[PDB]
Amino acid sequence: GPGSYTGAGEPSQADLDALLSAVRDNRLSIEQAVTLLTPRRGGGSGGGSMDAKEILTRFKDGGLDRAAAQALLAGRTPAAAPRP
Repeated sequence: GPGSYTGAGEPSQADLDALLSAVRDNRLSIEQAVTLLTPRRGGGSGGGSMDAKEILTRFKDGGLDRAAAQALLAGRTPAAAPRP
């Protein structure tokens, strides 16, 4: 982890869901939600270079689900129950 203090771990839904409600309600900007994140370089599956700017732009337009927005900002794949 970072510095002499370490223990920073991985980003939580408790950090993301608080920020995403403010941009969903148009209190918070796309550019501000990228600068307050400290963006990851990539992760998950498919095209790995999925940037926070594109994630917030699609989430605010309604082209991305809240679960997918949280997953891609955290640097992982989203999940659902595999029903018949």
